[PDB]
Amino acid sequence: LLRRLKADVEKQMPAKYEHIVYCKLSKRQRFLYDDFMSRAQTKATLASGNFMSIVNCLMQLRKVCNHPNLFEVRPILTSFVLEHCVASDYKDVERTLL
Amino acid sequence: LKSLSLIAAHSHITGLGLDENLQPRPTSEGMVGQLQARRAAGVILKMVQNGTIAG
Amino acid sequence: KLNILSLDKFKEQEVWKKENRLALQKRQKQKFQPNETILQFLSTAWLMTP
Amino acid sequence: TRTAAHTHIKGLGLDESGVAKRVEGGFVGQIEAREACGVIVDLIKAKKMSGRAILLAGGPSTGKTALALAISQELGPKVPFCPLVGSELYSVEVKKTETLMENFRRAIGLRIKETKEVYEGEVTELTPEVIVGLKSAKGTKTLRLDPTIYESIQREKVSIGDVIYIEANTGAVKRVGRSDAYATEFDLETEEYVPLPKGEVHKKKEIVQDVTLHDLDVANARPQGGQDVISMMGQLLKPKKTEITEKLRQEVNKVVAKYIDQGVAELIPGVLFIDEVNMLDIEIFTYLNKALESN
Amino acid sequence: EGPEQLTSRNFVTLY
Amino acid sequence: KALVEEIDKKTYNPDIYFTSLDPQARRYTSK
Amino acid sequence: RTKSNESRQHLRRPLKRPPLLEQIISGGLRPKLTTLEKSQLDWASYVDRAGLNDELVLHNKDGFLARQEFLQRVGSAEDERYKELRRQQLAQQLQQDSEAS
Amino acid sequence: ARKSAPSTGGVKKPHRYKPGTVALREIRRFQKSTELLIRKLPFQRLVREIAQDFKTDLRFQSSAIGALQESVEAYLVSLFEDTNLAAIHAKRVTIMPKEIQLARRLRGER
Amino acid sequence: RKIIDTFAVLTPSAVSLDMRKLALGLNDDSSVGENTRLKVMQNCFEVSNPLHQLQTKLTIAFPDKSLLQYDCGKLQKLAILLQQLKDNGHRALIFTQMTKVLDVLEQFLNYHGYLYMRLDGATKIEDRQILTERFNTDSRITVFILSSRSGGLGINLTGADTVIFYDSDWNPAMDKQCQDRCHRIGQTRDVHIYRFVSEHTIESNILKKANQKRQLDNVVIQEGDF
Amino acid sequence: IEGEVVEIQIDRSITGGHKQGKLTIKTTDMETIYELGNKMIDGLTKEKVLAGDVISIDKASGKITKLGRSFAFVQCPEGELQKRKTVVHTVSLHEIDVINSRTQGFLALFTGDTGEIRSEVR
Amino acid sequence: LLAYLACEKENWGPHLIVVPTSVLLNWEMEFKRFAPGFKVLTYYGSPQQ
Ligand SMILES: Nc1ncnc2c1ncn2[C@@H]1O[C@H](COP(=O)(O)OP(=O)(O)O)[C@@H](O)[C@H]1O
Ligand SMILES: [Mg+2]
Repeated sequence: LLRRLKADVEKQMPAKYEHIVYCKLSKRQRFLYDDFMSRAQTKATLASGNFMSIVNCLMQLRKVCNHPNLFEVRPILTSFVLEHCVASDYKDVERTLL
Repeated sequence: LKSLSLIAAHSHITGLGLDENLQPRPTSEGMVGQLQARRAAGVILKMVQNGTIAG
Repeated sequence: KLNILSLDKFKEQEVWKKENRLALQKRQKQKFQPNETILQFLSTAWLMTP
Repeated sequence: TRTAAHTHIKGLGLDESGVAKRVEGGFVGQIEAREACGVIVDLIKAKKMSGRAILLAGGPSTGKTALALAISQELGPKVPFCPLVGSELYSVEVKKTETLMENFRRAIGLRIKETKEVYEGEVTELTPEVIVGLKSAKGTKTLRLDPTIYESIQREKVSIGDVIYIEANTGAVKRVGRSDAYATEFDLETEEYVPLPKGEVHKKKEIVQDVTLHDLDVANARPQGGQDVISMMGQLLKPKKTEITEKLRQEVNKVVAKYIDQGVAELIPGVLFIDEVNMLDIEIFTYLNKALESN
Repeated sequence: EGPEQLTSRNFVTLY
Repeated sequence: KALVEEIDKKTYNPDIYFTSLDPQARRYTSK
Repeated sequence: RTKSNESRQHLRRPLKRPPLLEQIISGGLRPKLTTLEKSQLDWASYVDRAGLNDELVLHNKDGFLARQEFLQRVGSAEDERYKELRRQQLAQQLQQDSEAS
Repeated sequence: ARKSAPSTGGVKKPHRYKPGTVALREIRRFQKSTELLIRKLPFQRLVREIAQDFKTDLRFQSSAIGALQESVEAYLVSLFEDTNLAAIHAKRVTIMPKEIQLARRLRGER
Repeated sequence: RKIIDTFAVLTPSAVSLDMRKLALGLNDDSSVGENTRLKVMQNCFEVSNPLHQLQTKLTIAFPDKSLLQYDCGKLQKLAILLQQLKDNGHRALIFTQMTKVLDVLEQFLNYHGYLYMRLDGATKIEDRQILTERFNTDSRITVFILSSRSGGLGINLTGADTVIFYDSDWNPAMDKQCQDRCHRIGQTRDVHIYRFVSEHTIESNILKKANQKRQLDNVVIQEGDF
Repeated sequence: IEGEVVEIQIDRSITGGHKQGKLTIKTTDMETIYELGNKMIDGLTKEKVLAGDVISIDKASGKITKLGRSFAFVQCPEGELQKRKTVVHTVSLHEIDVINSRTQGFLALFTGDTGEIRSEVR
Repeated sequence: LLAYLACEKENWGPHLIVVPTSVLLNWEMEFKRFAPGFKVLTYYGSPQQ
């Protein structure tokens, strides 16, 4: 083996400064995180048929990093588009009557 | 700015004329009489100023 | 020598990319031409006192 | 953090075995009332019977409205709910019984799904009949469209090089702005340039939105969402609320029955709550007998 | 310096 | 008719639409 | 002093006295430090200490999973409709195989 | 040259080859081929996607799918020869459905 | 105008087409006259209707833009830190272990108008090195998002000043190697390391478990100038 | 944007297809030259501005507001041209309630000919 | 080391380097900047090139 580390040469090098960023959750984030966890944390490995868990933390990771802007985004809301119409089968009778 | 004004039956009164410790002075800002009623009115004013109590 | 020439050509290609991106940012897409060969009005507001 | 006589009631606090404890869910006492209320909770959760009537009676300061709020909260938001006071029935635009029926039809919910088709992209050309040309981040398509939304686009002061958003199902037209590709044309332009959208001009999505029967009835009778001149010009002519014919309700019932039979929707029964019913008129009271004994 | 009634040139374009 | 029609920037013949639907070989309507 | 004990747990529904988690972590120490419960019990403690609990159960009644399962229901329904169309079409093929041959 | 490259690019040059000679060389190279040609995994995908209609849980074996691939691959080639001979019998060096239907009605489809 | 833009939010829950046009009695099968129907809107289209904006704001509900920023506390913290670094004057690197978040960062930085940079396996080989060198020179570009798979391997980056860890799954040495891409021989300034780990979630337990193999390599690695 | 306007140029075509405008805007500490397009051009023309009358303009609103003549009477305005502020607005719950009720419901703030607002709006 | 083998000894030989895909060009330009005498060959475009 040929082992050499950074401390072997100490001429001049950048100083590394370790820092930790603590970011709180969001209310919608909290809601969906709990919604996923409370089902996957004690029903997956104890009940139901979702035995496998190698990726059961993968959706938790997706939840944490994504912040449900990828699982489901808010759409452009629009009303129902029902098209049958009441007068679909009523023009014939009135036309015959007239 | 101020609006057009004419002397009315209640134009002489400007504020409850109370104290910081919710104490009624005999005369304060066009106001006199009914000490404990004014104390209750100031209590209600503190209620609305709080904003966390409704109905 | 050939490798030094190749290094020079690589560097000049990189500076060509730089000049092309700066020229693209500075070129704009102006297609207004609000002059025409027709009567046109002008108004000037300023100060003149000599 | 506003608090008003409630919001300390977080539910009936009933056990899964149907035995209520002493202090739980912000509730104390009234064990028999809570047990009966939970029984009614499971009754409505069964979603098999209809037109059932329960009255709870007791002196003041006995949490009757608190109990109603408790059962409403325990049911959850999936089930429709609409609190009511007896005096709200009396109106001047429509007869009282019709308002009662209107609130009846707002107390049952319908969960429906449909596919939303949209077309978004850059404005390229406007050829009159009307054909339009759309440019996306990578795609590009030409669309022929009804002259109504063409006139709407004209009213929407859409310029060249702009980016627009179209809902195909409803003909909804909205301009996002203008592409940043042609952005710094003016030093102080008022229009807010926006980036080009990413993806195909044609897009399909799915929704799971929910509606009540009263909403369907009023939508069928009264269209109040138009965009072209004819639409809102017509809909502003009769602002007053009118009566609703029963045949309209039968037609709506037929269409929702067809929808659920096909298998893209399901029916959700709900709860109607009237507080202080003592003041209701005799006519409404005898109308309730006919209204309840229905399907 | 604000003299005269705000002289405003009325120009024509182009020749 | 259904809203929003897709045009491929070709053909663009609003009045003409057919292939032959003849089963007649010859030209019955014209020469 | 030696023991194995597999470490220990806490469980929800605090009908019991204060959790007494100090002795619990003293004994087990969680060599069971695996995420599958380390991310459960801590989150339960945090939600209990925050009190933001009722809104969870008022939101999960119709949440992501319920809507997803409903979409699965409608997918099953339309797949059954496609099955119905397939059987009708194949039955028509069998009928035409003898009504015109 | 798209970007940094071995000096100057574009060495591909316009070198289009007219058909016929290319067609002849590719058929000559294809004739000597003796192994499987179509992808086997899509084949097993489709054959399993068209087996559950009779019944599910049928299961399969590598020998099976291999034998079906051999049967389908070694049968349509003779059909191709017959279609080509029927095609060049007439003044149509290209293939059209006429001669393939001819081959079907001379090889005894029923 | 401003209040009606900022307040008209509600939309109908249901609407039936073919009744909006039928209300005024004009359809493809109607009792109105031939030219009367067209003259109706020919006289009415020229109207300077001042309610079209109200109708549009009563028809389509755009779900805002800042809500995407609000939903992600990591996004808010990253925006604050990026603004602070811009005020100081610096360059930043962001490392992500998932490809499904790079688009979110791209659109967020486009919304903030920051000069971002991306590196992923979807890109080719030739472009990667030249774009990396172009990032190394100049100072206009201040944001670089890099995937974990293509970012762990050694690359020359000395112009960078800060590395931000969006997440860390299992890094016995992966994290140290990734943070060393900015920390090169030619870096005259120091090295800044920031870890974006939220609390009360899986990430805390994952980081706690990952802090187990560090002492292992500490015990193993003891060679050098003995 | 507020400052002492110095020069105004408008280039509009008669029986043409386009217009143009150039402005010189100067404060006590700096000056910059800008060119207008369409909206601010008509806003400037409709609200008569000369070399002596001073102005405020918003980018998103596009509205042109008079800020009083410096001459032809106040000293030259100071500070940077750009000014970012916040403006507050108070709206009583009933007015949001009515504004979303109907496409013509805004007029009910003045005429008041509304009522029986559907419970599905509250 | 390669320069030492080239100069101190008479053997050069065809050597092999196996590096991640994103380091091929880095190695190439390192060879160009230092010890450019060696004749370097790359490997892109497996089907034809
Ligand atoms: N078990 C209980 N827990 C909490 N609050 C209660 C309980 N019982 C009654 N109350 C309170 O008593 C009040 C009376 O409720 P309500 O039914 O609205 O009036 P009344 O009982 O006079 O009809 C409510 O505001 C409620 O907060
Ligand atoms: Mg009560």
